[PDB]
Amino acid sequence: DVTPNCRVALRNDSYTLHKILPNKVDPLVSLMMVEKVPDSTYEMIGGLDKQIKEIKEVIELPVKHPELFEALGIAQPKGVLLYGPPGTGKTLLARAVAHHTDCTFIRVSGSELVQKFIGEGARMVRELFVMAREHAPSIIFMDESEVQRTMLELLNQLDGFEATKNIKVIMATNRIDILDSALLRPGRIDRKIEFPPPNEEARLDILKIHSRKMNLTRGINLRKIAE
Amino acid sequence: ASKLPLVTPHTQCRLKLLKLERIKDYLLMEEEFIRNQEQMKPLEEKQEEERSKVDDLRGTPMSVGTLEEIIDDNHAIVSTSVGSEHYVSILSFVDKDLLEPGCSVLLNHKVHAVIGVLMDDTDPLVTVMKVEKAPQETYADIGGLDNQIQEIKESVELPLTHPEYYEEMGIKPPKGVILYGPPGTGKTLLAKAVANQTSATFLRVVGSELIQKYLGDGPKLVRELFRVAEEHAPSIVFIDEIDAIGTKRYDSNSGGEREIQRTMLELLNQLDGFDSRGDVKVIMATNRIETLDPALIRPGRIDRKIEFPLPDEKTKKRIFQIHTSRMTLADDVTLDDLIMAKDDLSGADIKAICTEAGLMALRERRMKVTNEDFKKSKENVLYK
Amino acid sequence: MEEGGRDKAPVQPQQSPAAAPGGTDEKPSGKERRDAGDKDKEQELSEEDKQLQDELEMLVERLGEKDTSLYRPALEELRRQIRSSTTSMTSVPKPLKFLRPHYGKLKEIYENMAPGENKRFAADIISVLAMTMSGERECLKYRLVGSQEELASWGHEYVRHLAGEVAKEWQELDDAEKVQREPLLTLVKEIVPYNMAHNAEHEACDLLMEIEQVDMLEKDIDENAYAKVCLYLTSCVNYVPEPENSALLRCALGVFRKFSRFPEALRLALMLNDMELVEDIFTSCKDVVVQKQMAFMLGRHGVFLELSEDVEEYEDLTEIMSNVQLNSNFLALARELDIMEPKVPDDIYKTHLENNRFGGSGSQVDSARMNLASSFVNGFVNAAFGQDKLLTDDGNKWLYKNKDHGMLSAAASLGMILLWDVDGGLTQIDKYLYSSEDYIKSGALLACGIVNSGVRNECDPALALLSDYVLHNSNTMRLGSIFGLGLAYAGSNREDVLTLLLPVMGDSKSSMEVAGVTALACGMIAVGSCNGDVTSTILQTIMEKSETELKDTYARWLPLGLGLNHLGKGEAIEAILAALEVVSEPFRSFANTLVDVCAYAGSGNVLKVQQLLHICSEHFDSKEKEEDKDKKEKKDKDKKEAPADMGAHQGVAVLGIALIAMGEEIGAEMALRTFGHLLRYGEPTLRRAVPLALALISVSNPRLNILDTLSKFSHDADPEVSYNSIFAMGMVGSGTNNARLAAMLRQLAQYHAKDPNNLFMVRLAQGLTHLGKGTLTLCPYHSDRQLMSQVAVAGLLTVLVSFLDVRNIILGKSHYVLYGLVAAMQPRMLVTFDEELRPLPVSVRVGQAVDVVGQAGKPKTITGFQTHTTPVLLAHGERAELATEEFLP
Amino acid sequence: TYSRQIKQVEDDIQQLLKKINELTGIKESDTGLAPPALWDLAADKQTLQSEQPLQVARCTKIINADSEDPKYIINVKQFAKFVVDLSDQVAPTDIEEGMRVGVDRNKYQIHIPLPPKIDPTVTMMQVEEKPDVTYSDVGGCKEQIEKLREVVETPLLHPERFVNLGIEPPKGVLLFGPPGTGKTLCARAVANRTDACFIRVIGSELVQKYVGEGARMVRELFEMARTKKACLIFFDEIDAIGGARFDDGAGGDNEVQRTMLELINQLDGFDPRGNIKVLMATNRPDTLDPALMRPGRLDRKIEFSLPDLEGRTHIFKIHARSMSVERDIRFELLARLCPNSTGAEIRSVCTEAGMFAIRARRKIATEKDFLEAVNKVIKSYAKFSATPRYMTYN
Ligand SMILES: Nc1ncnc2c1ncn2[C@@H]1O[C@H](COP(=O)(O)OP(=O)(O)OP(=O)(O)O)[C@@H](O)[C@H]1O
Ligand SMILES: Nc1ncnc2c1ncn2[C@@H]1O[C@H](COP(=O)(O)OP(=O)(O)OP(=O)(O)O)[C@@H](O)[C@H]1O
Ligand SMILES: Nc1ncnc2c1ncn2[C@@H]1O[C@H](COP(=O)(O)OP(=O)(O)O)[C@@H](O)[C@H]1O
Ligand SMILES: [Mg+2]
Ligand SMILES: [Mg+2]
Repeated sequence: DVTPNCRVALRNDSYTLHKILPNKVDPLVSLMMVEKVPDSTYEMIGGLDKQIKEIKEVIELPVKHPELFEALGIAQPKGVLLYGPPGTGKTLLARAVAHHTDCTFIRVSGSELVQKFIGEGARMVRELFVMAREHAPSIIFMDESEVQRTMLELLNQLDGFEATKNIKVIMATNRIDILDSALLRPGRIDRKIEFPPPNEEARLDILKIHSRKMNLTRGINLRKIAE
Repeated sequence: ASKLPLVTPHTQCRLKLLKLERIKDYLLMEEEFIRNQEQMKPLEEKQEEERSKVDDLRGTPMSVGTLEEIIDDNHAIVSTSVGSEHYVSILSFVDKDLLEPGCSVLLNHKVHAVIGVLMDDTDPLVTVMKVEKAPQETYADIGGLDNQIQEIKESVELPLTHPEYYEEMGIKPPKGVILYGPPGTGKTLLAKAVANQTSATFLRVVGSELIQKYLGDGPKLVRELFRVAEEHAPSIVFIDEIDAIGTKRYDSNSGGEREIQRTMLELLNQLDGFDSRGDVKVIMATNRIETLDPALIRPGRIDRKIEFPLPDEKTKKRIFQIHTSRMTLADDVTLDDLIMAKDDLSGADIKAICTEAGLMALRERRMKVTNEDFKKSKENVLYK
Repeated sequence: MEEGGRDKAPVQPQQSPAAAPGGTDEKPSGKERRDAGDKDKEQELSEEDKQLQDELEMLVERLGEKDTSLYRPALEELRRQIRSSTTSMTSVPKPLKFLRPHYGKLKEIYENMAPGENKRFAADIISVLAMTMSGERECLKYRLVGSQEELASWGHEYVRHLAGEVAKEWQELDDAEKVQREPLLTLVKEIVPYNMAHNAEHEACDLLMEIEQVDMLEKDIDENAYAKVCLYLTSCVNYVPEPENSALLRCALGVFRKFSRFPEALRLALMLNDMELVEDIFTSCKDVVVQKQMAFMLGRHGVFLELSEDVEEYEDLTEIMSNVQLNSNFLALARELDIMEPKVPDDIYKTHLENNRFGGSGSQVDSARMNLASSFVNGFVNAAFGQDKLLTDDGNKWLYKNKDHGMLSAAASLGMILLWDVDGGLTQIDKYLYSSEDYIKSGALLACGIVNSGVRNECDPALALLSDYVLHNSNTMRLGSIFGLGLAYAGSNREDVLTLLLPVMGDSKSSMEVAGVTALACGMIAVGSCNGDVTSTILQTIMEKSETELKDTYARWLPLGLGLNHLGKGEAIEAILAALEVVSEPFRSFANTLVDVCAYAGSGNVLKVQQLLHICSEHFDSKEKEEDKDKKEKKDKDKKEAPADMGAHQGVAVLGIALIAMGEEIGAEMALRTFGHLLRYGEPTLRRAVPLALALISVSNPRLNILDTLSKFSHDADPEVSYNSIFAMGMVGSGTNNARLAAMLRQLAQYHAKDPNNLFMVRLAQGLTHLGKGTLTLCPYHSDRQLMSQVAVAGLLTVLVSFLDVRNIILGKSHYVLYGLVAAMQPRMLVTFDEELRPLPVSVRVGQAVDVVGQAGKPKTITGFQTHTTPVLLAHGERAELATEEFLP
Repeated sequence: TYSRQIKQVEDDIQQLLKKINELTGIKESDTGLAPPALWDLAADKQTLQSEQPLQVARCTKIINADSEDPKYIINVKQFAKFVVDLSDQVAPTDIEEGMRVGVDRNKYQIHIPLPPKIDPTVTMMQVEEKPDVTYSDVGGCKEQIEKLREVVETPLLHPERFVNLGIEPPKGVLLFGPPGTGKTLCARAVANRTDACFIRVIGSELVQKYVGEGARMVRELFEMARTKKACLIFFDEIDAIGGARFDDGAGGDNEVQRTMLELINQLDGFDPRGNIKVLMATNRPDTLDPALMRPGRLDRKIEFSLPDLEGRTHIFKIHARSMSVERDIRFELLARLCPNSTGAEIRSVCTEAGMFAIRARRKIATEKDFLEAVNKVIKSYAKFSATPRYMTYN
């Protein structure tokens, strides 16, 4: 009943154990609490339906059906590159997919307030994998060169050296021709997905989903506004 | 417990009979010298009474202290958790040994006297840099190379498994092993099969993650790294992509290239220090072999220099046979057309085309992979 | 599970043995031809030892056992060929046809008739066929028959030769390590009459092999370190002719039949001394065998080499006697002055240095008994030619000051100054002998018997100590003139001066300090015959010890020379000879356990141990026979010294946990001398278990028991890092542990380990395990330390010069005729090899390699290289001739 | 015959070992306790004797005294400062200022002085232990061995030939050449032979994170060095600890230069190290600062070049003495094939040349195995070679 990393009540005269103190925090619940990502869903996706089908093949399938790849005798994918201009739904997409397949959406940013829950110095980046294998079905997310070396340091571990599965990485950036050629090794990245700016069809539905919480007036002709 | 190391014989020998009956001599004679204790002077139990006499000496508020010096006549200056250090004495159940400067100890609550020592929960960094289990399959996964496999087994595996061949020769194994070639040629993939093969403790570090942001934390990380490498036993230290310490400059490092330089001085020590090194083998890999310091590449610090060429086409078809082994290959395909698609394709290119072709089959929910999956697979993988 | 289809063996051997009662009578051809097709198919289908799951051997006896039970007995007209087809088929699966009560009924199939020449279907197969069955024969059947029915019928007569050709079948097939499986057959066969099988396998062993004698040879010597008394009696005399008849290795004869000297017959190793004087081959092995006959395991031999060929080879005897003893002098004359040893090292008292600054000031210890220990600043450091000119002034200015037994002590230290000497040891005494002093003359002339120890040439048969002895009406002129003659003549068996020392016992003089050590002097001469010595001891024991109830001057001294007079035999006759000799009150029956177990130094007869602990274990003993139980634990100190590195572990795992912690008197007062007679070898299993009862002084007892265990704990030679555990104990020994009774004792503890950097082999295990007296000169001190009234007055005769059989230290010796080679040596940890693969890996300490006279150490075995081949003696023995031979290009 | 009977008599007595060693008491695998028989000194007496009469006597640090009176000024770790007093057990002589003393918790008075702080990262770089490298193993540079050894040990082993002649021997020396030339290995023979404190220092261990942190480590180094009678201080790769001062515009590489100047000040001037000898060893000497290169700090200036022919042949005899060889091979032919080669390269030729014998099935190598070593080590690794921009030391 005595768990490691748990508070207790203690008497003061002889320092005798008194009672187990309920709980405190995970070192990751506080982390995502500090980060405060905008939690998303499929019901706020504006016209990215083929990209949904692309990301389900990489992420959704090797969770619900890992045996389906052993039906083909190929290894499961690990790394996702999402690219395109900013403001195109990268963060809500990566948050959404982990939200629907029930994974620990843990982005890294290389800050120093995040640092105190990872370690005292954390001379590597690899000390995050302690919490990651403790939340073993997890997804690591990254923004747009420290991210570029950081991703390589992750992928070198999860190249066969980490035995725990269900841990996948997603990097979101723009302008793919300026990143590393070692990151452009063809065996390294499993899938790269482009996010175009929306057309007249896909500017309408973001107005549609976004128009939900407003108190409107009847007769608007949203098509003209999208045009 | 370490009673008698003579376990040679390996048949029905009378020596084995008379020696085990002479252990029966030291145990029958002196089990009759075990009977008499509590028969003559009971006076206590001595199994818990004297034990609870120690446990009634030491109090339940066991403060945890830290050593910094030792004076031999069972008193020393120990550090409190506050920082205000004392000059307490040392008990007799302290087994005066496991006492080093910096060691966690157990003190009294009242007079803070040195009651006990504490087993150290180590540091997470060892578990971080320490590979736990075997990564993947054996050397038969590799295929086609077959020459430097004898070289890596030569410098690493054979000294471990056969400590006879060097002694009949009167010789020592070569020290340093380096691996270089084009990228994606299987440099890390060989070390995977090495980590399958060996029973020694295996460590792996990327040359990118050597660099730091504080001053000297790099060389300190080197010193504690080789400390961890030595303090176990026979060990293998792997270094991946050590050109990256010299190629890329990052603004997190406060010192410039003359901090990277001093890290290279510390590592340059830690390859060939005057100290007794021990049983630590070093395997390194890079692709820019021409960039780094030749002072580290000299014989004595690295003895064996191993190049990986590009795969020739008859080895390519072998690698195709490897990565298409357990898959449901429809007979539509011809691998020889897939061979000469790229004139200098790596082994990673083959596996990428195979896996992405399987992705194209799973887009259409089929079970076998057809030819057009490869036709658009080389367009997807290669041409962008 | 894939059954059926290929079932031919569960069908046709299910049918034809079932049709065998239907085809025995009225079908004569199917009775024998299907038994032939049953015999050769069970033969050929079971010869291979890769298919042990045979298709008939575990398949036919579900019905073929009941068919055999109605087939062999119930037929009753068994002819001459159908028994060769029946009992050759039915005797093979029968150790697995039957369950564990097979052992009474191996004979209801086999003893009908042994079919012909049974090894014909036991040629290729090793042990599944009939060798396991033969172990089942000799395990139970030959034991119940040959318990009291040895000379008997078919159960012994053919079983000798059946136990011959199977014993050769172990050395017939492969020459694997199943060769050593043969003395299991020869041993479990007729355990007590071992000679009747060793005669059946001795000549077959002579025609066996000339290379396959060595692992079987050490196999037999291990078995012949100890056994039950008749087994060690028989298997050791069967051990002897194996390097004589088959092999001619012939140079390990003396040191390994010192094993076979005492229990069998004292003339048997004299006939093997005749076997030394027959094989007169040459010079080298002839030299090296008789090197050990003088001062390495025994003496008393120097009247047997004066035959009619006295030129050099029978003129070897004087070179054996004193000139290679002068090579033991040449060790310290030439080879120890060059390595380290100066004329006065002196600096262990200088190593007692920093106590003046350890905690304030010094100049406090001014005890008069400290100079008894400062006698050994001279004395203990001057072994191995530590001659001093005006450096014996610490014994000179203390020789004329006080302490009469110190005038015995400083004059007796000169013999430890000049040891193993004949050249000038009579001359160095004479400059300090003339002082007209009872104590100086008797200690100095007592050192005259110390200088010539091992010489036994013309020094004083009746010359010097007889002139010392004839002055007597008083103190130590009477006393210290019989001790040195027994000390120097401890290796001799001359009867004449033994009868000069017999009226010392038969005088019935009231000098009891002389009459007690008279038995300790005459006991050191002989270990066998001369019952008149025993009569001389016991008659004064009746005239003096009976009409008194007093101190251990009688008990520590008078029966101990009787133990030395009847040491070394496991026959259990001498316990009847001496235990029924002093039938008396129990304080004179103190001597019940002396001669009983002093004959039992090295053996294994643990029935002696249960009668060594179970008669008087505790009984709470309200001050009645605590000394008799101290002697009962004193005779638990053998069965412990010469078993050799075997079973000594839990000797120390519980030898702090049996009496020294919560005994009553025997361990708190006495039983740490078990470590004082056990060893000096040196290991932390006892070495860190004794200061847990020694640093615990525990002053509530008579604390000179623990201080008696102080210097004795420091009993251990081969000097080590124990200056921490002894110099710390002497550092607290300045304040506490009062120097009024211990100032001799703490520096006695400190000065004992490092006497000299060398000469530390006194521990009664030579070659591998043979004795080398070593007990007659060591025993009366550990018996003498009853811990009282002898630390000041009486025991200073013994506490200086008790053990003096120091056979030096090393084995790095060339002994070529020129003495020009040095060595090619490689010292290692003690031998690992018993049997393995080919050239068995000997030991594992390859990192050390020497060429010169350097140290021995405790667990060391030393081999060589350079294709010198070391062809002399091949086991151990520290004076190899070291010839060379190079037929290996 | 007694096949199981030897096995169960083995196993019941090996088990009965445990069946009584649990009755002894070595068990209850601790969290930092002694074996239960080891501790019985403090069983009844020192339990109530080393605890109940005994104090804590918390140690402090003295600021200063004053005249005419004891009236000491004490200082502690965090708390305030007191006027304190002696005990009767000690004299006021060695209660000198700036000193740690054990002090009771109630009267706050001084019991016993304490040795000063050593900052145990400075303690760890004392060698405590010697290597096994003999000067015979450094063959080929005998005159450099002599010209070094006449400085290192001859006043230490014989302080009469220099004093009675009336000269003060030099205290400083740098060792420099190409890498792999035997500089570090040459220092291992010194740490073999000598007897005093051999305190090793590697120049990349003093680079610290704070400002001026490494310069105080130099201070504690020379403070514990001046406590001893004679001492040998080793310096390795001193290019990390300083090249020069070149600062222009923005201040770059300032921090190392202050530790370097501190090392200069601890080397010369104001009642010097006295009996403390130093020994540097670097790779490229051209980077070094001339005020560091001044004699009085770096008197002896030993170059380690390549051997001409015969030192190389001697190195062949060093690394090739302890290996199974063909008898009638010659090493001079091998030395003619290596005009510019270090001893480590020669050792790699030998250690590879034995691996050629391990290749097929041979116990002793041949001359053509050596020739298989020469072209691979010398001429096939000749792309790297590590030397030519270090011959000019650039
Ligand atoms: N010769 C080969 N045969 C089969 N597969 C190969 C071969 N070479 C590489 N591969 C495959 O390609 C992938 C990448 O190989 P590897 O990681 O060894 O490249 P690398 O040269 O080590 O790259 P870098 O050292 O720059 O990280 C591996 O997972 C491996 O399965
Ligand atoms: N003269 C020599 N004789 C034998 N071996 C040598 C010689 N010179 C160098 N070596 C070999 O060189 C190896 C390393 O030498 P060392 O570490 O002293 O090089 P260095 O000159 O200090 O350069 P660095 O500072 O780069 O190490 C040793 O293992 C030794 O075997
Ligand atoms: N398909 C979409 N439907 C609704 N909102 C969207 C869509 N794509 C982007 N957005 C808007 O953009 C924001 C998310 O931007 P995103 O591109 O995920 O972050 P980043 O710019 O970091 O990639 C959301 O707040 C959302 O309102
Ligand atoms: Mg790689
Ligand atoms: Mg060096």
